[PDB]
Amino acid sequence: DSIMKILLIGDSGVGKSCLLVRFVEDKFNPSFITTIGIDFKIKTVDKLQLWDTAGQERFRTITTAYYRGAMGIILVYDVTDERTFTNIKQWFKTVNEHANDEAQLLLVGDQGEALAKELGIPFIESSANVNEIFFTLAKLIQEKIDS
Amino acid sequence: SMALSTQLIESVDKQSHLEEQLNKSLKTIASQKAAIENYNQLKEDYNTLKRELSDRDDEVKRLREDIAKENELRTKAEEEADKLNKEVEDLTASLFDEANNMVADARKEKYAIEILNKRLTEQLREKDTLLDTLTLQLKNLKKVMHSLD
Amino acid sequence: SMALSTQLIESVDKQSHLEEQLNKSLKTIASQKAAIENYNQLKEDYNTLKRELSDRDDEVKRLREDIAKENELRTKAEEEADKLNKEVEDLTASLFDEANNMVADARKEKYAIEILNKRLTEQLREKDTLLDTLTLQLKNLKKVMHSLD
Repeated sequence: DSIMKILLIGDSGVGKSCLLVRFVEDKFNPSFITTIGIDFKIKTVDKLQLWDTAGQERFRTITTAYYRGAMGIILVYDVTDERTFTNIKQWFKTVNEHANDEAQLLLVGDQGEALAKELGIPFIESSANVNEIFFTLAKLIQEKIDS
Repeated sequence: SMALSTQLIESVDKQSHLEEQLNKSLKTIASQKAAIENYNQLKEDYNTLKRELSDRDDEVKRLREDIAKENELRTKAEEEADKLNKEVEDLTASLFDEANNMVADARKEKYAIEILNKRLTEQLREKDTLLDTLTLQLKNLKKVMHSLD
Repeated sequence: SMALSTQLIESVDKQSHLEEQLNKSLKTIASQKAAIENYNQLKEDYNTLKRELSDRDDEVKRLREDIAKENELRTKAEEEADKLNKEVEDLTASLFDEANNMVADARKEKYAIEILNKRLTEQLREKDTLLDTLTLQLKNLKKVMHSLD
């Protein structure tokens, strides 16, 4: 048992969406987030269902269905684009009514730090390290079954 | 005959008496006229009103009915909408698992080959050096020969 | 004689035509009266109705508001599931197709190299033998070197 089903949202193309390509070593794992707006990978650490989403794509009524169950959540944006950032604001808004505000959320793209502390949530950068970025969340995700 | 004569005389006294009373009572109705005219009107209205209400009520009964169905339906809709929103979380997992693997598998079957090629490619290079060496080893003596003897 | 009767009869029929005439009006006063007595208690039962009815009106409204509202809700949910299902058919049909394609392209790419690892698994064994001959041309041209005893 012990499977931490996470849910990334706002992934930005094969540049950042590869976030799972980054989190997962498997080079034989196809990546549909490119064409199809979403993807479904799974890795093991110490299980982790990871529904990666870019938000803007037909299966919105489904990505939503992901919310009604996510244990962790990362809101992401691309740096080389002030457009993505703009969405971020909206993103958290979505995560609210639909998903659960009780489950560990997280934002990750010295400026963004601003809107970073404006939501009471951790924060990092488009580093590319990353392997430890899920270590964090997850670590806190476990620092949740303490009650 | 004095017989009837009296009668007539009497049937003319009583007659006259009536004209008197009637003249009064009929004079009283003339007083109540308007006062009653404006009671009937009310009465007419009151009645008409009594009907529209007798109708609005039938209608209210009718809507309670209709709003009761609609609810016993919005509820079922909202139901399937959810019962079938649960099954989703799963479906898509499989959809994605089989797919992913499916691909992965193929991609490995290429990788395997990919390797063997690199192998032979060099497992070749090797042999090819020995050969471009022996060929020189000979070349060099076949010169020492055509010199000495 | 057969004349004073006429006067006599008439005097009576006439007399009657008034006993009646008046007797009627007599009624049309007692009722009309009672009536003007309930003009009071009436207005009340009328005003006391000019509301009770109005009330219904208002009820009838809200009922529509409500049914409506309910029908919207039904709908949203009745079409929350339409969209979902519709959305699953897509994902499915896309996911696989793109999967299916990815898998091909490898098999295709794999088949290429699949070949080269033959055009060489060959070219290799070939030189393997073109070796021995050169390998022998030595031992042999080495003996023709051990001539002078």
